[PDB]
Amino acid sequence: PQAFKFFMEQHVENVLKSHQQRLHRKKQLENEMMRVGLSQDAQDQMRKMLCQKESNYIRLKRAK
Amino acid sequence: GNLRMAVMLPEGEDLNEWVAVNTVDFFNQINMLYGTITDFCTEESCPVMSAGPKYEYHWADGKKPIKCSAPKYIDYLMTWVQDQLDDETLFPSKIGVPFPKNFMSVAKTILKRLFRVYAHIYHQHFDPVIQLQEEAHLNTSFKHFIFFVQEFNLIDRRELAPLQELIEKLTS
Ligand SMILES: [Zn+2]
Repeated sequence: PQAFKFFMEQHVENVLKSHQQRLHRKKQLENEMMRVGLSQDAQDQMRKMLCQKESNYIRLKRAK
Repeated sequence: GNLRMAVMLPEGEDLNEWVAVNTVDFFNQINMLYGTITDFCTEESCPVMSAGPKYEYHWADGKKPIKCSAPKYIDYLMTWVQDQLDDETLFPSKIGVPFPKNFMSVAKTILKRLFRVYAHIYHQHFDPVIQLQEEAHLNTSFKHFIFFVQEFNLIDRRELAPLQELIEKLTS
């Protein structure tokens, strides 16, 4: 009885918090990237690494 | 809150992965949802799986239809989708493994049948749904489901017939 209700109550906050957390991950990354003067190649490279990190995380989250 | 922003595909994120995750999520939601109403769809309440008298649902798709009651249809549907998610050749669990080139097909299929669950619940068992405070949670789950589906056009609109009653109403 309660399970579905609890889960659904917490789910919106959950997924929205996930969204903003990912946004902040990216923004934090490029914020540190702006300082210390890396070249465009490294930028794109580590960008791809970030995307791969996220995809990996959600895939891992999906199962156990 | 609003989910239009959330359900969107992020930069660099593979579509099939996103779809897989969300599909699994909605699958769990629906699973618990029917898990709370399983005592009410008793095959005497729902002799045939149908989204109301007009909109009727058959398991297989024609030459001709075959008898399909609701508890059978749904019990199966759960078992089936579970088998699909556990299929490593469709839903990989290791990062090195890529999706099959036919993923979006069974994605659209699964999501379609999940919507069919949403439909039987919204129509046939709307009354016992209110017997416990639950309509809000259902509205939320279904809202997220529809926002996602629409945002990526994963179910034919002709299929979304028996619930439009709230669809356009919910996306105010
Ligand atoms: Zn029923």
